[PDB]
Amino acid sequence: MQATIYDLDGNTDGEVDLPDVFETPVRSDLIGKAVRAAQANRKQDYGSDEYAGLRTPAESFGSGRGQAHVPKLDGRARRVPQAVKGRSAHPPKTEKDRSLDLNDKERQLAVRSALAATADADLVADRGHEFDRDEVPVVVSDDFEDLVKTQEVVSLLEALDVHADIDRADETKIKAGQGSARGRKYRRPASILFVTSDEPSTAARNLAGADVATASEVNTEDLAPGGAPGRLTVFTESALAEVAER
Amino acid sequence: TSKKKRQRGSRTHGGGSHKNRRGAGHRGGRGDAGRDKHEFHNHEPLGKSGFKRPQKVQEEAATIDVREIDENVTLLAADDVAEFRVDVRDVVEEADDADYVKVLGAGQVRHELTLIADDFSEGAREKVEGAGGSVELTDLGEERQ
Amino acid sequence: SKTNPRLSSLIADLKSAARSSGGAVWGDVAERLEKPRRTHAEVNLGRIERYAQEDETVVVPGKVLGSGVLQKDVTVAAVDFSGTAETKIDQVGEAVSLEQAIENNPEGSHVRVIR
Amino acid sequence: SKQPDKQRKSQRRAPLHERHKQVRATLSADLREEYGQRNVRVNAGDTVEVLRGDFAGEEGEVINVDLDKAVIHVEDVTLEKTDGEEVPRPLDTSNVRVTDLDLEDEKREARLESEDDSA
RNA sequence: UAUGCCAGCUGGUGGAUUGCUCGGCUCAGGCGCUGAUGAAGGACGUGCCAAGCUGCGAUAAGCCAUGGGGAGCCGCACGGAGGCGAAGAACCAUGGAUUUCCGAAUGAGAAUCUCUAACAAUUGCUUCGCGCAAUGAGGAACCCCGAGAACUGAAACAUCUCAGUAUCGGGAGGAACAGAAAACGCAAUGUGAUGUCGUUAGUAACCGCGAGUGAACGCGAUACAGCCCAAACCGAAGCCCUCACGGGCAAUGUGGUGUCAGGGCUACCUCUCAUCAGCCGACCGUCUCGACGAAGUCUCUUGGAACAGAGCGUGAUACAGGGUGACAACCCCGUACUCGAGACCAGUACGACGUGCGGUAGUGCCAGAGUAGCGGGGGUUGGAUAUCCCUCGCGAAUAACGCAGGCAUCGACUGCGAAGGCUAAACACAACCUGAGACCGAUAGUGAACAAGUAGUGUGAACGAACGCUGCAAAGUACCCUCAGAAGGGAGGCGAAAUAGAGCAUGAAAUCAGUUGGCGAUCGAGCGACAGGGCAUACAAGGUCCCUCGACGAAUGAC
RNA sequence: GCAUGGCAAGUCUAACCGGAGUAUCCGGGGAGGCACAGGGAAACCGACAUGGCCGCAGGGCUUGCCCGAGGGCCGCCGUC
Ligand SMILES: [Cl-]
Ligand SMILES: [Cl-]
Ligand SMILES: [Cl-]
Ligand SMILES: [Mg+2]
Ligand SMILES: [Mg+2]
Ligand SMILES: [Mg+2]
Ligand SMILES: [Mg+2]
Ligand SMILES: [Mg+2]
Ligand SMILES: [Mg+2]
Ligand SMILES: [Mg+2]
Ligand SMILES: [Mg+2]
Ligand SMILES: [Mg+2]
Ligand SMILES: [Mg+2]
Ligand SMILES: [Mg+2]
Ligand SMILES: [Mg+2]
Ligand SMILES: [Mg+2]
Ligand SMILES: [Mg+2]
Ligand SMILES: [Mg+2]
Ligand code: NA
Ligand code: NA
Ligand code: NA
Ligand code: NA
Ligand code: NA
Ligand code: NA
Ligand code: NA
Ligand code: NA
Ligand code: NA
Ligand code: NA
Ligand code: NA
Ligand code: NA
Ligand code: NA
Ligand code: NA
Ligand code: NA
Ligand code: NA
Ligand code: NA
Ligand code: NA
Ligand code: NA
Ligand code: NA
Ligand code: NA
Repeated sequence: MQATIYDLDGNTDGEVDLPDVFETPVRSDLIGKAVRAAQANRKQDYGSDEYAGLRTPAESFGSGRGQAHVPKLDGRARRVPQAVKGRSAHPPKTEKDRSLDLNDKERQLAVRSALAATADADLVADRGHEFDRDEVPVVVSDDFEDLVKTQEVVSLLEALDVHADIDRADETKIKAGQGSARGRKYRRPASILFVTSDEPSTAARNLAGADVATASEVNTEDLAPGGAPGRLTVFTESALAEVAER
Repeated sequence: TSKKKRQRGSRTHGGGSHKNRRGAGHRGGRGDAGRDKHEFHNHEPLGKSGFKRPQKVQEEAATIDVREIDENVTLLAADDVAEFRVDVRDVVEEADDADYVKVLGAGQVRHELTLIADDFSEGAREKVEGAGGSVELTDLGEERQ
Repeated sequence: SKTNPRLSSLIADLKSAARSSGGAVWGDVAERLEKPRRTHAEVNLGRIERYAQEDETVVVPGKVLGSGVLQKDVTVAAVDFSGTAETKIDQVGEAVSLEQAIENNPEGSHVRVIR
Repeated sequence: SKQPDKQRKSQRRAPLHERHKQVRATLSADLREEYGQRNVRVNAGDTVEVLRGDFAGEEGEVINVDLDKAVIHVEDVTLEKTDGEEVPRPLDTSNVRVTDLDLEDEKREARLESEDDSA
């Protein structure tokens, strides 16, 4: 198919052939499995102290005093699971493998599939993104990589009728739950993904809900955040071309 | 919903009488315990059998059937064509950590083949010649007498 | 409980054709695909070549694999083909998706089931 | 340190000289233009205007600055005790704006003017 | 209708619940020895008032210098009084001063004190004098060398297993240990120090051949690095102390040469770029710390308070996180970007100085003994005949010799030189620094968020808790009455709120006081389920229900 | 064992290496494992890409008659 290239003014400037991979059949299940794995693998190992609740010589008196056979010390119950200050019976364990494996084939397939979901205006719209465009993904001249001010990228997006998505992500959610006590107080929608070729767009990265990536290593997560296909993306003339061989 | 997930409230978690799930006694012994007594059933019999030759006095033959060779003659475009001629040593994988390459005669031979290998079986030979072919024995193959 | 949205859709299409058109193979293939993946068909060229015949579409309620040799010029329809299989088959015949088969022949006529 | 616990801890246990930054306040438009800084460490000599509390709107001279509690006393910003006495209602520099500076210190004024350091 | 039963209401008790987090737990990166120059630990001191904690040491919450920092300060700790600071204090970094007594504890003794100069004790050197030096003890675990269980498993139990585990003795370092082949043995025309990781493999091997136990070569990686003596041939050409003088060591050999690319010696060729000794001496990176750092505190509404809603506007290489009277990129700290400093990498790499590598021919000059090896007995190992070690006895050759290649002997072949020595890097731990989190969230998580190894128990080894939350701001309740009264109570004052009034956020249940509805001093006990009646009921969140008649009308079905 | 999913006569990487947005992630790495041949203590030898018959589903035809994967019953082949 065709890809309409845009100049830093938002005006059409020729067009390139949309590589084949963007035609790869959308397989949300595989995508979901790749995002699941990526997220699991970055989880840290944890678990309680191996000796918690065992640091004591508490003993049970046995029969004879009308007391249940519970270990006690200084007349205070201890060690056993049912006692206060006793050991956790089946607690978290450092030894547990909390990582997930995934065949390179199955994973690359999902990357390709996520890529393809990007070129479907309906999907992108369903995924939730806000925009008033017909063609997708948004392709732009490599001159984009030279921008430096965020503000400039904004004008360009407003001209590309895609700024509305950043307006969407310009809202933080104060989460329900104690995550808050652990530094996870906030969370926000995901907006546009900027895929460049040489280096991630420094000028666009601070944009609300935006994520910047590079054609050589852009992955399933940035292509389909949360395992949801169809992320409003903007490729770079060159980026678009590199992506084709992934 | 999994089975485990439905266990809360069952009291016995499918163990039957609560007097069941205790120690190794419910298993009749630890590990292979009783493989000769109460649980002899479905355990290979006791005893020694035969012998083994030292590992380094052992020879591992890399093998391949004519059917394989034959089914991919055309596909082996990168291998001699004549009146085909193929050096098996260059076909068989594992032909390195192998003491020698041997061609076996399983399947059919629908082409005229000239095979070069360290060894051949009767069937391999009959079949390869039967299709107007020949079998060439390698220098290593010069170990027949 | 199938996970593949595609496999899922194929199966629904196979039914719609078996019901509407007079097809019976399509409904037959549908039921086998609904069954556990382990029971699905995994056929190599050697078997297709042995029992197929020209002008009779070969239907594999599974996947076709490239072991062996195929010379007959037949049309094979499967859920999927390994890359080698689809290459060997198009050299002497035609590899076709079950979704195309359902469209070029909703009546499921002159078809042979191989597994 | 992105972790809330550590953030709060380091703010509460910061040594004395590291608390000066906790008693900083925005500078009036004029002042910001004059010294090229957005804020300054409120001193017991500056004049300041209340932008947020129940006293928002009022102006007065900064009477005291407590580094430990990171709070300031502004003249006339007080509370009526039961006995009738009038005591100061501590204010967080964050709800205050400096409109006039006490520059009797060579050092302070120097810092203010230079463009490589802030006071 | 007393005693009383059930439910609720108001107040209480209690401290669950929800919310919060100054603490934990775990992972990850960095870093890493201290001590006779008296450590670590402890004791007792030290403040204007000072009991605990922290700091500090008779110069006692401190003294000095340099740098940073800045108008405030006088630790936790917010009182009273007083004081310090522009003579630049507080506070931070580095360096320095001081640094009681016990304590390895070292003049001697002792429950932290005492008696009349002291390296006590054991050592090396020695001016043979404690003159010059060493050792001792600590440390989270990691490391190395020794000593070495049992419960348990084998459904009993002995060999075996648990397990060379637990525990004990000795000792090093920041890492230890190992290490340049008398190796390997995909047997080769092959590999080429050593750890470690992945694999090889639960393979080979062991085993009442039961239960169990269990490698290696090789391969892929990490990191890479190779050397010095003994001797032959020389023979005082040498080394240590001392500024020097002078002394000591050393023919029982200091020093030269030399170390399987064998060497020496004799005759030659060529040459040095190997090696060894010493000089110089980083970049980058990484960890930590620091400087600078953009943009609203505008309108109306609600509110005690805007960080809320609606409206207008702004930054962004910065929309991580925190604070601020409620949901904050733009109010404050910070964050991106840039920059600086210290530490580690490392006395390493690079550079350079000196030395001289190597080759031919001749020469039976040299080349580590209770050893190699055999036998008895034990232990250990996967090691089987073929592991490693200890003990007792026996015991060899001399490179023209010797050892190894998984039984012994002889021959061949291949590899390789034991009985002398050193050796960076890659790996272990987590005290210390910092970071992180689908971990816990105050009966959890550490025993310990609090006085925590605290209070408290035991003669002692040792054992060992519980206790978090006023409010935006103390505005922490003046004045008056009462009272034995700084108690308590009444009235009153503050605040959005006192039912936020002090162990004070919320405030469950069990349960208590008072009270409302129902029952009740002639009556029977799983306390209810389903039916149906009495009595009782503010709104809200349910709105149905009753009777005449009439329509429909299954099974059944009359007078 | 089973369900789902990727690849298929193959399949998967391990330690580790490079990149980077720096525990995630992209690329590399097939050492090695299992599968592709078995039988035999060992020496050692070394198999049906189909020869026959029933017949389900399905297909075909002129509507019982053919073709009949899978399945079943035999033959035949490797090896001890
Ligand atoms: Cl064998
Ligand atoms: Cl097949
Ligand atoms: Cl080798
Ligand atoms: Mg606990
Ligand atoms: Mg909750
Ligand atoms: Mg290989
Ligand atoms: Mg300035
Ligand atoms: Mg003494
Ligand atoms: Mg037993
Ligand atoms: Mg037994
Ligand atoms: Mg080691
Ligand atoms: Mg063992
Ligand atoms: Mg070996
Ligand atoms: Mg020498
Ligand atoms: Mg043993
Ligand atoms: Mg606790
Ligand atoms: Mg309360
Ligand atoms: Mg009765
Ligand atoms: Na304890
Ligand atoms: Na009891
Ligand atoms: Na783990
Ligand atoms: Na069961
Ligand atoms: Na049970
Ligand atoms: Na058993
Ligand atoms: Na028996
Ligand atoms: Na360190
Ligand atoms: Na005190
Ligand atoms: Na000191
Ligand atoms: Na000494
Ligand atoms: Na002496
Ligand atoms: Na037993
Ligand atoms: Na017994
Ligand atoms: Na045994
Ligand atoms: Na090899
Ligand atoms: Na503020
Ligand atoms: Na012996
Ligand atoms: Na050897
Ligand atoms: Na508590
Ligand atoms: Na391989």
